[PDB]
Amino acid sequence: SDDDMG
Amino acid sequence: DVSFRLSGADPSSYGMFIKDLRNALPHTEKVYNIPLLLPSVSGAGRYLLMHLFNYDGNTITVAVDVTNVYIMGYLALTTSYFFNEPAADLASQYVFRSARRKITLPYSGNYERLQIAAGKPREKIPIGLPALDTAISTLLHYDSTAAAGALLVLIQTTAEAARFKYIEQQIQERAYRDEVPSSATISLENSWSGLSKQIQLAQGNNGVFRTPTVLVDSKGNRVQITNVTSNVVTSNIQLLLNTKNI
Ligand SMILES: *[C@@H]1O[C@H](CO)[C@@H](O[C@@H]2O[C@H](CO)[C@@H](O)[C@H](O)[C@H]2NC(C)=O)[C@H](O)[C@H]1NC(C)=O
Ligand SMILES: Nc1nc2[nH]cnc2c(=O)[nH]1
Repeated sequence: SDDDMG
Repeated sequence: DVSFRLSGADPSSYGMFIKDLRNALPHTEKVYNIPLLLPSVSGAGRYLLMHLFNYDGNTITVAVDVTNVYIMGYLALTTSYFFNEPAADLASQYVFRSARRKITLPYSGNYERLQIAAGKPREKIPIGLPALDTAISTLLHYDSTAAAGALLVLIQTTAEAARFKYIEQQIQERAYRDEVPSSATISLENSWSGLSKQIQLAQGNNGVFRTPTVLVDSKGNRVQITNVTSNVVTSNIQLLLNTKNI
């Protein structure tokens, strides 16, 4: 469920 | 079969491919609304063929075990290539039989072996759609060291994206620029079998995991997953590895 980049 | 073309690719067309990939995997049952992959499939039906095309339109066909979404090998023109593992040798019995020659890669298909062959952990290998273009291109002609890295990109941009909506979204963000996978991405990849098991064990344990799964979240913080109300389970994971195969 979370998101962006890394 | 399923197909994906990098020429003209965007987050939308990549999303469609991952949808297609998921939908090509058979299931008799959903567990907590997540498709439960089959315990076993006999014969050629075990293997899904993925046709991948690079920006220039050159292609490889990738063989994927539909029970665990495991890439076994691939065809690049008239040569087949398989991981050095019993499951992949078995696959070679059914797919790409018409290749003029079959090369066994000098490694199995697990992450630890691939990372060793590539000389890099996943944490250091950028992924994305451009990286996938590179990977297809690399696999077109045999180079075992280059292929290990290519395969790490391929696995994460296809199978891992199929397994987790979060990973699909991460690749979509990398449609035009590669970036190393987030710590969350690595966490999820490493936890698929564990999560699949616990979600299945939860069915007769009131939705509670028999053993909690430790994950890293989007903000980079270390969460603990204890039950099926978790966002991992309700929104993220898209396929369950059958406990018979764990
Ligand atoms: C089931 O999982 C949820 C988390 O998804 C647990 O609730 C969280 O855990 C603690 C409170 O006990 C907090 O750190 C979180 O913020 C809680 N979140 C929410 C949305 O409630 C819950 O305790 C778990 N239930 C069982 C029975 O294990
Ligand atoms: N071949 C293959 N190897 C892996 N190692 C970790 N995940 C996978 C996968 O989906 N396919």
